[PDB]
Order: sequence, then structure tokens, then C-alpha cells
Amino acid sequence: ASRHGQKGTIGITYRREDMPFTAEGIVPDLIINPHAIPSRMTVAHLIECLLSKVAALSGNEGDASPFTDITVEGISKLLREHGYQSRGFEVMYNGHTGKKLMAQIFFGPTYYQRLRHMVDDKIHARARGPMQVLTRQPVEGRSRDGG
Amino acid sequence: MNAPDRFELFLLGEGESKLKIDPDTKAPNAVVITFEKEDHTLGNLIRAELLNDRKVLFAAYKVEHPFFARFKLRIQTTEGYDPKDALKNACNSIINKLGALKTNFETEWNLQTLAA
Amino acid sequence: MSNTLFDDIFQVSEVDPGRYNKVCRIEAASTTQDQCKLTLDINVELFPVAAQDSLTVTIASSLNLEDSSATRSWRPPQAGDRSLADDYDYVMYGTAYKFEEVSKDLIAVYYSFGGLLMRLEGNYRNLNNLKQENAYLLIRR
Amino acid sequence: TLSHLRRTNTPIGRDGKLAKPRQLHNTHWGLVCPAETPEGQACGLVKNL
Amino acid sequence: PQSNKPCMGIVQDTLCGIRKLTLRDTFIELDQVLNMLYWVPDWDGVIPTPAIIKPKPLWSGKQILSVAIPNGIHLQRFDEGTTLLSPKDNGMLIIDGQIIFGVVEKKTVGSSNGGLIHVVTREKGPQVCAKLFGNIQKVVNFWLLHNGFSTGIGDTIADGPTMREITETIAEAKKKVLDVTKEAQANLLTAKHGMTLRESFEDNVVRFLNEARDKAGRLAEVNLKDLNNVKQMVMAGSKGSFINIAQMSACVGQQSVEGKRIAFGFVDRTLPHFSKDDYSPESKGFVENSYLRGLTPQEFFFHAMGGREGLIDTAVKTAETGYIQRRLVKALEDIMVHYDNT
Amino acid sequence: TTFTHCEIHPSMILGVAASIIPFPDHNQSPRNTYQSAMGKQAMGVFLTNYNVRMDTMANILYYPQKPLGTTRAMEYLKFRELPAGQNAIVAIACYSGY
Amino acid sequence: MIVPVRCFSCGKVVGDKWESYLNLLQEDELDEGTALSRLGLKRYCCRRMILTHVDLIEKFLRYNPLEKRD
Amino acid sequence: MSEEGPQVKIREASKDNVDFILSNVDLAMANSLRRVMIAEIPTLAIDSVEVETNTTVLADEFIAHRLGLIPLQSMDIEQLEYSRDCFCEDHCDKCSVVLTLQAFGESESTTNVYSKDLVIVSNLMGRNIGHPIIQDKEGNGVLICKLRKGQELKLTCVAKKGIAKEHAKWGPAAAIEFEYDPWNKLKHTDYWYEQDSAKEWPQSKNCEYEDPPNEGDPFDYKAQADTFYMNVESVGSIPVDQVVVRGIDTLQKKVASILLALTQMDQDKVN
Repeated sequence: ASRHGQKGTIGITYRREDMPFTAEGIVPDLIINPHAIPSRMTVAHLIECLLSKVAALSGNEGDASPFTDITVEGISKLLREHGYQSRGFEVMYNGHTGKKLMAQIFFGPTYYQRLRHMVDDKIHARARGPMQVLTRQPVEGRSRDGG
Repeated sequence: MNAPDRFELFLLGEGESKLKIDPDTKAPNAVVITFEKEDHTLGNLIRAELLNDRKVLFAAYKVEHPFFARFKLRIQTTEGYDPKDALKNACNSIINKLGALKTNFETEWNLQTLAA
Repeated sequence: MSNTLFDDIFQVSEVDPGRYNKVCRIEAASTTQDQCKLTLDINVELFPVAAQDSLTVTIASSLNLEDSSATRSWRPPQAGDRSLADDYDYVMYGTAYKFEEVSKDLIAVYYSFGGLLMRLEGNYRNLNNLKQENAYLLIRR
Repeated sequence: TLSHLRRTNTPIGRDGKLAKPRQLHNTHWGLVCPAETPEGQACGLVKNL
Repeated sequence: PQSNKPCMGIVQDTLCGIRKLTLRDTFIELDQVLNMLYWVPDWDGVIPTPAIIKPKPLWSGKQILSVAIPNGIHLQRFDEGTTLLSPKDNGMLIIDGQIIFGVVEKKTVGSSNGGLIHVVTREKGPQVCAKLFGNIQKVVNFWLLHNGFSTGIGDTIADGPTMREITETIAEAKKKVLDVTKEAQANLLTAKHGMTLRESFEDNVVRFLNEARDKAGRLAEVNLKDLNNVKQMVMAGSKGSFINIAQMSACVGQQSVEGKRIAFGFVDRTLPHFSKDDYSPESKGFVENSYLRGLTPQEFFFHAMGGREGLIDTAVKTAETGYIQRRLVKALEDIMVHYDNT
Repeated sequence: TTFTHCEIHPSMILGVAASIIPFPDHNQSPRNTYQSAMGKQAMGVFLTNYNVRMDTMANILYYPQKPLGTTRAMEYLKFRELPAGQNAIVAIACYSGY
Repeated sequence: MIVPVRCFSCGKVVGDKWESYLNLLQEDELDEGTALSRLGLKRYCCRRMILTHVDLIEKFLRYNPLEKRD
Repeated sequence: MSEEGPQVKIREASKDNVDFILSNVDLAMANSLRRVMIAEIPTLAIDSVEVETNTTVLADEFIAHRLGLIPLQSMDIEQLEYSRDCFCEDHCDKCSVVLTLQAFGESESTTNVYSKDLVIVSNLMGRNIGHPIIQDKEGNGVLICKLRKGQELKLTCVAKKGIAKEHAKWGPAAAIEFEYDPWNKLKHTDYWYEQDSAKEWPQSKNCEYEDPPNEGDPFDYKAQADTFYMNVESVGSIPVDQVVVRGIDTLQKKVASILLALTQMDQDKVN
């Protein structure tokens, strides 16, 4: 999960060869879908991405406190000083064939947290097993291999 | 845990054929060739080379699921010409090109070392 | 019997780019016959067209210059093969989906080259043989 | 731990259908966090300073 | 059988892609056409003749996508202001499996009445439509893997002139509200039909502010270009609407609680930073900023109350609806159509 | 014009859970609530002396990273001493439909 | 927790440079960006590795695995 | 000179980086070359650890994972054998390398355990292999752990031969830059703009190596991708020119395996 109510699950993992890459040989540690932005209106996710990218390229902690004077245009100006497209887009190539991609891609660092739910603690199956003393029906509990 | 072993990506199991050729029943002079333990690296190269032969009509490949290392290639050529022969010519041309590339790179690197 | 079903010379008035960035729509009038007009969608990036230009427009039923490719797979062109397409400079393949009767002496025909639309308006005798279902449009600048 | 040592409970029936104690009120400005509240049957009834 | 219409359809990013594919702008070269035709598992080995034979063979997205559609399927749909030669590329015409004209989007491959899915199921059968789902998904996903798609903060930004008209509209609505307040404070305002004077004042204020927000949103939406990603998603029909664009770009609007503006929690005010007997919009829960600009503390507080209301709504009425549902199903559980048709 | 007091700072109208979201005012409020809930299930160094304690369960993260964008209030919750996540490069895109 | 040996993104190695990076910060009194670029860290992912590291190994080290209280 | 084949122009080189242009080549070939250069070149890395004494503040698999990524010299890796092929039980002398690590914190001030303290005790048989890769000025290399007064660590390491398609530890290339067509003459990318697309997007360093297009020229609808600009950096184990050459050799061997299998199958069909 990210710090703006955007959580999900890993659905597949790829190796560095099938990952789309930029002209500089950088590769995304993860890829999320853009169909999650509009209905949630989490513009703060995009602003955090932009500001974190600028801070990584520059090398100083970037303030993000509420009710302050930082604006989007200011950080975009500070971004263009370094040599990237101001709205955070970048040119990326396909990993399989090596061609160019028609549309540019929003790209940058963010902060993520690994939540407490693992699939290894939720997986359960049962063919047969112990019953109950009174009702003689399959017991309750995953750690007690119940139904 | 259900994570399969990684070495299944580059070691064939016993009783596995690296190639399997099957005639295609829809178009004349068409074959479907399954490669095992291989990915886009080889299929893209072979298809791009097979597209340069004026006697080759159709040449296309696919990787059905990104869990398994295998892919399918499909070839269709003109009458009086065998798709296996086309594959052999493509492989020969690729090998010659790679050899020339290696010789050129070695010459350039040695020249740079002399200039280093 | 020659393959060419229709032949004329038109002159374009204006070009309509619209929202697209590759395709444009043009309208043109026939300089020979007064009752023939053309509305056409074209790929400008290949065949740029300006206003007030004269273009030769042909509708043919086959590209073989001498007498079953409808149900046969299209094969890439070969060196040493000559055809009707070697003369003109812009060739498109399409199918017709509507024959409209505007009045007694005028009819219109609609063609769809893979989503690119064309309307041809003309006299009955000029467009008599355009009852075909598949056709090649050839344009020479 | 920080959030747990700073928690207040309103002893009304958590299935009680009284909406007014649940909602945020004009007097909570600066004394109660408006964002942070549980979800479910303890919505609004559990407060964090 | 609850509403006699499809419950499944093309959704999310396949829907966002099947629309970018079928624009008149999109042309395809030879190699990609070969790979795409191989991907369709029901292909018959025949290569469609291109649409631009000379001076370079090209294929239109409609042509390749027509391969997935079975043969014998016919569809006609006329939208607003579309003629038999559509200039806006609206509507849809499919004759014997071929897309004649029309972009495909939520009204065609979605879960709607009279769409492609419904006619395919009612003409061929469930198995053919089941094949169709996967054919379309495979083709469109293969193409979208090489096209690309994204979304960024640059899609919520509007040009300066649009900002100017936005602020001017907000200002004029504020002036109208102030004038109504001045009229009512001099005992000149007339009570509306069967409805108190205070209610009349409140009704006027609410209507003015809502119309202001709507108009500003529509200006900001009309400004946007066609290569905007949020606009593309909204046009395709996959995620969002014009309200979302308005709030992220134009202005948030008027926060309410229980169908009314923010009432007086304290005595004769709403927050310690105001003065007694204040009826201005900014003091009664009006947010004239946007999510791109930033919210000031008071409108932030009012927005928080507005959200809390809906949170409570869900959290409890889940349980109430559950009880009602159980009682309904238990009441009717033993009713059956017999062989007498009774 | 007859003021009697002043606000020391508006940011303090927020608790301890929501003092870690960056730019919270650019967000819909239920989103702030949801993250205030989910901020209590991240994995991180719960104490710097977890080595001894025999707790019923414990989770520890190998390499924690302090965020690149920090609110000013974090300097009092000590979130740059015991972080609960990592800075991940993210590309927002459509890629293969997975 | 000791510095990661490799970069999670571009495969590079940053583990050995931590000791020399700490030197430039107080012996030479340089800023963080110039110090990060002085060691060949040019992609911003390597800068991410070095810049945002919490060194927790100096706290466990003043401590023993025997007798923590509560 | 081979004028019928791929051409190469090296502009820059060093111990780590090679910067060059590859011309008169398809795009598929260059893409496959880079995929092989990253994924399928063998190298030597630690693949098993066993520990005797651990009085540190870290775990055991923690230090194992830290050790599994340290880079070691693998120039002559062609003379080792895959441990799944060697007839020896467990690890061979011909199908493995063995090192030992010992450290003890006698002093009051904390003592760092670097990677210069790995000592090789097996027999190398005159092969240049197994040496740790050291690239810093002080020579300490990868720092591994930390010690206090009265803490000791003792363990033994077995390093083997493999590729990067099974773990990221065997990869010899860090990151390789791959660019082409900086003027967008072919119209492969479509730009996103607010007012003027030609100004918002910066210019690549490579524009100086091609001539800008002229507004009077119609779109050239016959060109193909032919010139690529690459840059390759190595982790340190293998020299970079050897990385390129071995990538080409591996691609050749894969195609030759395809050819041999096809010839075998044709002989089978003859029967």
C-alpha cells in the first residue's frame, strides 16, 4: 500500500529483460495501472511522485506538509533545471521487441509499505479430517485443518 | 509454497525434444514449430530473419503464457520450397552476421586499445 | 472488356482536416461533367493534397492488366510483376455498402476503404456499372 | 503503539443506531483528529486526540 | 434475469484500448498484422487485403479487429447527428462481420442492451460469445502492449485563460449571493410559495453556488485536448466522469451535512475564526479551491464532515439491508413453476 | 479586527496517524481515513531492542528507508528513525494487462 | 541494518561506498547532492539507495540478545 | 574488412564502460544481443554457506544473502563444469570453489567485516578465478558485517557457476543504454505537449550525430531502423569487451543448437 489509500496485490513478477526501459537503462521496480487515479482523485500521489523524483535527482529532503506555499509549477520548474520533461513523462522502449512506445509514461519514485496479509497465511484446503465431539462435523479453524 | 524451480527455464527434462514440427492443416506449405525452454530472444530474431526471404509468405510467433518457457513459430513458404530449408537458411544467415559483427567489434576494440 | 469501371478527372475545392492528424476529407467537382461530385477520406501523410488541384480518379475491378484473389490470401509484391497499379500513384481497396437514389437522374454510391469513407454523386449512365461489391480506387496526381 | 496510547472510547452501544454521536461536530476543531477513525461498527464512536 | 441485460462485458483497460485501436488515425504495418493474426486462435490462414495497397501496404485497426468478430453479425446504431456517411465517426455499422464505420466503446462492447455481446449471444450461442471475449482481449492486449498508455499530473492542468474564466464565474456567483443577502437583510425579500423566508434565502444561495460549480467544471472540461489521458479514459467509458475532472481542475464546491449547509455548531457561528451572524458562502462550507490547488483549513474541516456522513451510511446500512434481505428470501423460498404452468 | 488569540499552527488539528500522509489536503477525505487505518499494518522496526523480547509474533524489515517526502510533524513521531516502508520506483502504465 | 550491497534496480554495487560517503559529509562539509555525485552515483536509483538509508546497526550494537525489559 | 556485415564504431571505453554505435543491423538483432548480454552469460558467485559460530546481532540467512551477491573474478569460467554434470559427490574440485571467513572482535571499538577477508583454501589448478573484485580506493571492498567486543563469526562458503536467468547474483552487466532515432524521423513516438511539443521535450545528446529534418520534406515512408547507440557497464567480474564478445558467442551457440537439432530431425525423417 501507498500512503494515499491505494493498496493492491502482486499479480505477476517479471525479470529485468521483459521490463520496459528508458533510454538511460532504468527499470521500474513496479508498475501500477492508471485506471486507479480518476475516481479516487488522489492527486497527492502524483504530487508526491513528482516531488520525490526531484528530491532524488537533487539530493535534499522535500517538504510536503499541509497548508504551505509549495506549488506544482514551482517543483516543475525545479525539475526542468535537471533535464527532464516537466510533467514527469519519459520515453520508454518495449522490453520484448525493443521498439519505441507510442505513448510516454509517468515515471518516478514513491513510498510503499508491506502490509500484514500474506497469502501463505490464508491458504487452506481439506479433503477429510478430524470431527467434533458433540455434533460430529468438521472442526473450525485453519490451524486445526477444519472445513 | 508453490514456487517452481528456476532451473526449469534452461534445463530440458528427460524425454523432451528441443524442437517439435507439426504440419498446419489450414494453409498449404505451412508448419508450426514448438521450441522449448526459449523466450522472445530467439523467436523475434528468427522471425525477423525469416521475413527477408522473398519465397517466405508467412512467419509469426507467440508465447502463450509468461509462466512457461516455450513458444510457437509458424512458417509458410512458396510452392516447391521446404519451410525447414527456410529455417536452415535463416539460421545460417544469422550465424554469418554474428560472426562478422564479432570480428568487427574485436578489430575496433584492439584499435582503441592501441589508441588507449 | 477493360477492367476499369469508371474514369474521370476531378478538381478539389477544400480539405477538411478535422481532429485527425493523418487523415483528411476532401470534396471535388468533375471538370468534364457538371453533375459529378466526390467526397473522399484520404491518408495525407502518404499522398499530400492541397486545395484547387486536379486529380485523375479511376475505379477498377482488378489490378491484373490482362484477363480469384477475393478469397485468396494477399501475397507480398514480387520483383518482375507488372500490374495496373504501376501507372497510378495512390491505390486503395474497398467495398461498397450503399447505393442511394437522390433523384431520377442522379445517384450516389458509398465506399468504405477499411473505415475511410467515400461518396460519389453522378448521373445514372456514368455510374451504371458501379454495382460491384469490391473495387480498387486509383488516383494519379 | 503511539496511536494506541492516545485513544478514547464513547460507551454507547456500538450497535446503537444514534447517528449524532457518530458524526463529526463543530466543537471537535483542534481537540479530535477528523481523519482517523475506525470503520465498521465503531465508526465515530472511537476517537483519537 | 434481474434486468434482462448482459452482466459481463469488456472492462477497464481492454475497454480503454479497443477504443484507441479503432480510430481513423490508427494504421498498422505488415509484421504486426502477421503477429496479431497469429494470436487469434480461430484464424483461417488468409491475410486480409490491405486498404492502402500503394505506395505502402497498411492496415486499419478496424480491419484487424474485424477478424475476432464472427461472420454473419450485423449491427446498426445511429447516435446524435450521424448520417449514412458519418463525419464525426459516430454510431456503428457492422455488415457480415466487417466494421464499416464507427468507433467501438462502452456503448458497443460493454454490458448494455442491444450491444455486440447481446446480439452475438442471441444469434450464435453462449460458447461463441465466450470465445469472443478471449479473442478480443488477446488482440487488444497484444496491440496495447506495444502502443503504451499512462496518466500523470499533466492531465489535471488547464491553461491560464481557462483559469481566468473559472475565477470570473466564481466571482459573479459570489456577487449574486451577496446581493440576495443584501435584499433579504432589508426586509424586502419575498417568501416563496408555501415556504418560509429563511428557507427561500437558503434555497437561493444553494442554487447559485451549485450552478457556479457546474459551469466552471464545464468550461474546464471543454478546454481539454484530445491527447489528454483522463479525457481519453472518460470518453472510452472505463473510469471517471466530468465531475471528477471538475473537482480536480475547476473547483470542489459546496460541502453539506444532512441535506443542508454547515449548521451553527457553536452559538451564532460555525467556527471560532468567524463573527457572530455570518451567512457568507465561505463561512458556511463552500470550497472554491481545487484538489490541484489545495484546501484551506476550514473547507478541509467541512469536507471531512461531508465524508464522515457517507462513511457512517455504509458502515451501518450494510447490516440493516442484510436483515431485510434475509427476511425477504425466507418469505418467498418455496415458490415454484409447475407443469400446469401455474 | 478585535482578535484575541491566534492559532499556533493548523497542522496540529490532526492526530498521530494522519501526520504521515504527504499533502493530505489534495486528497479526498475518506482516502485520508483509509490510510490512517492502514498505517498500523506496515512492517518495520517496532523497537530497537526486538532481539531479546519473546513476543507471540514479530515482523522485522531488512532494510528500511526514510521517505523522500516528509511532513514537518514527523520529527516528533520519530518516523525517520523507525520507518515502515521503502522508496520504490513506480511507472504508472499499461503493460501486458497483468 | 547494514547498507545494502547492491542496487535493487540497476544491479550496481553501492555497499562499499557508504564508508567513504560518510567521510565527505563532515570532513569536507559538502552538501548531499555533490557528495552523492562525487562517487559516480548518476542514476537517481543509486542516489535513492544511499540517500535514504537508516543505519540501525549502531543501536543494536550497544545492546545484548539477553535481557531487554518492557 | 567485412563490408557485408554489421558495422561497429567504438567512441568510448574504460575498465567498466563501453560506448559505441552499431549500424547496418536490424532492430531484432540488437535487442536480442542486449537481452543475452544481460541475462545469459555465466559468472562465479557464492551459492552455499555453512556457519560455525555466530555471536553477531544479525541473522544467519541475512548474512548468507549478503554473501550471495559479492562479486568474484570469473575470467576463465569456461573451464569449470556445472555441478549437476560433474561426477563428484556434492562439490568437486573441478566443479566448485571454496572459501573461508573468520573474524573476532577483540578491540573495544567496533570492527567492520569487509569482503577482503575471504580466503580461498581449495586448489585452483592454475586458473584465474575466485579472486574477490575490489574497486574502491582503500581496497576493503564490500562491507559484510559489524562486530563488537567479544563477538565472533566463523563460516565456510562454496561458490559455483551459473547464469542470471535463475538469480540476479550471477549477472555481469549493471545497466545498458539503448537508443535510436533521436529526431523521430520514422514517427515511432508521439509527443505530449501543452503549447509547443518541440520545446517541452529536451534534446538527447545523440542529436549531434544526425542531421535535423527539414520542414519542406514529406514524411519518408520507406526508412527502417538501422543505427543504434549503446552503452554497456559491467559489475566488475568480467571485462566489458568480454561481456560483448561472450554475448555474441552465446547467441551463436543458441542458433547453432537450433541448427543441429534441425539436422538431427531431418536425419530422423530420412529413416
